[PDB]
Amino acid sequence: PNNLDSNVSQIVLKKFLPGFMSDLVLAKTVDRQLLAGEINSSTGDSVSFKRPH
Amino acid sequence: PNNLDSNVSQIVLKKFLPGFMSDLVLAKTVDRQLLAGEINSSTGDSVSFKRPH
Repeated sequence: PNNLDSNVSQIVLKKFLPGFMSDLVLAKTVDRQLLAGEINSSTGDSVSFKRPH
Repeated sequence: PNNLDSNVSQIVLKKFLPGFMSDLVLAKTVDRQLLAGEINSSTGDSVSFKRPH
């Protein structure tokens, strides 16, 4: 009987399978444009808006 | 009593009756691109891919 398996090597191909993933729906729908760029270096770490009368 | 059976011959026409079939839907819809060509004579009897992190 032949024994060949030291002739060859155990190969890990360079490819990845797919992972799982998740949906981002809250981010898209909350308010975006109102707080954009408002907290910056002149502001310190918070800022405020006005409640109605 | 005429005896005519040597006058004619037993014919088998050249046509076949239709036979039963089956369909291949699993081979069509699993993956092929990935594993194609990857087991060859440098490989031995098996090959490995990479789980994502």
